[PDB]
Amino acid sequence: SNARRLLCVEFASVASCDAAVAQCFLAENDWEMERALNSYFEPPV
Amino acid sequence: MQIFVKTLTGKTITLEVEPSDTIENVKAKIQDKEGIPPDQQRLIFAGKQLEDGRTLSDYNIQKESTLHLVLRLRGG
Ligand SMILES: [K+]
Ligand SMILES: [K+]
Repeated sequence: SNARRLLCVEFASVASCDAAVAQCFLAENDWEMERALNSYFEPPV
Repeated sequence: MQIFVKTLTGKTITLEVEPSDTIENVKAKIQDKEGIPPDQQRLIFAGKQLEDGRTLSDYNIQKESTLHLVLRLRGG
């Protein structure tokens, strides 16, 4: 969808990451972008 | 100098800061102007989350830079 492509572009821009990583963070978080970005930035421990 | 903080809702917050200001300082400024609690805020620049104790200079956040503001999603 145009929506999911946009969400992926925006994620990849904020995260400065590649599109595959961005898209899979999105898909694995029910396509919820702010939630997915929180997951990206929460440090591993 | 002015920097810009862009939310994921497309809102641009303009802040007046010095390079030597800490990230904790910046989050407090955002709370002052917008009401967003610092503990909710993740500030991002160049694809990295900014740490409270570091400075704008530490990250080479120059004047007219844009930070991204990602909000933690709790409760509710
Ligand atoms: K992570
Ligand atoms: K990154």
